[PDB]
Amino acid sequence: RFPAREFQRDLLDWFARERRDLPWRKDRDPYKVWVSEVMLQQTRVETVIPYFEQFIDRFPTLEALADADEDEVLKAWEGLGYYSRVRNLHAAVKEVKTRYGGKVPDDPDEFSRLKGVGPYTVGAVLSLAYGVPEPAVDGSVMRVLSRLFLVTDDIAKPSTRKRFEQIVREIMAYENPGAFNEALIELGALVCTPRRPSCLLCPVQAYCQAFAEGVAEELPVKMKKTAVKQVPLAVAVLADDEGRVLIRKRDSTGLLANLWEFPSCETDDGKEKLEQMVGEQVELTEPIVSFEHAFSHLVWQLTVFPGRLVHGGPVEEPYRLAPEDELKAYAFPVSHQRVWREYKEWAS
DNA sequence: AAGACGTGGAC
DNA sequence: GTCCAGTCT
Ligand code: SF4
Ligand code: NA
Repeated sequence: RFPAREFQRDLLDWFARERRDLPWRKDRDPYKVWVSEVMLQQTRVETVIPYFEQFIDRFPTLEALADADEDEVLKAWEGLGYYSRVRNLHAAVKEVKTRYGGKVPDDPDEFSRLKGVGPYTVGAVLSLAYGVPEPAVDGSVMRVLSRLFLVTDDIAKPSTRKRFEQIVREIMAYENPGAFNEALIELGALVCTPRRPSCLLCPVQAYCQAFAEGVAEELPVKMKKTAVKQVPLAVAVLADDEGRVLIRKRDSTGLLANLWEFPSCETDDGKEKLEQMVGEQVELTEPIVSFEHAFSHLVWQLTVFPGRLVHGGPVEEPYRLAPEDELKAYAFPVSHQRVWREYKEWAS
């Protein structure tokens, strides 16, 4: 019982007028669409634009990305967040090069088989680049649809998303699915804002149940996030006579996977506990700073300890000896990028 | 299902 | 402080 064409025409017409000239919107190349869509996951547009430009300059084609070293891609993603995204993407393009020859699959099931690609990305990439009419329901669309159709379901349950996707199937403009999908996302970004929605400027105010009932400001429905754990972290900054610095690569599974870091222990006696780990030859000074750094699911409480490094053997993996002049090359998390900043300030 | 998984911007 | 900008497991 939806005036689908009336809603479609107003939304699609409004999108052509208000469409932002974003970098990934210069064309409909799947690789560039695929890169932008992954980057945009849980990340604001304004944050992504520069990463996308540097990334695409370093990796202009799917084959360039697949052919690149794992550490080269991680550096390009340095500071963007959720780094498993890029590791999954780097693997996914490698599969596309070998399995599909470098042509991004146009089949939803085939593309959804690739790593890091879920329901939104299949809809987004395939609807825009190839025209496949698969729904592209992100958090923004779920808010838009929860207001257009007054849905109280918790948008957290995967099932609630499934309903919205089925809604998109029926209201979609199968005529131009790609333009229909990105119109919802652009509407969610520009008009149906998370707070203080501008429903008077909305091209689809008439077709919106929530605005009629006056409760758009009270949607979407979502459970309050669980409180995060607090994790004390002791961090060692170690220098030898020649100014080289001890850094180590984190394991490829779990938190900040394959990122380089200054050696640390989750000391829940920091200086002693740091000094025990290293033995498996150096001594530490008193702390110089303590600062916090937030994750989605926990908070690090860091404390930086300067120290001197005496070489009694080869610096074996995962550790590596890095001159100060070479640290700029490795990819560090923002947390340990701040460890270094505070360390050099203290040196001054 | 719900926790793991980064970082930054706007309230 | 809160909320927001998906996929794997
Ligand atoms: S009328 Fe208001 S609630 Fe409805 S889609 Fe537009 S901005 Fe969102
Ligand atoms: Na997948």
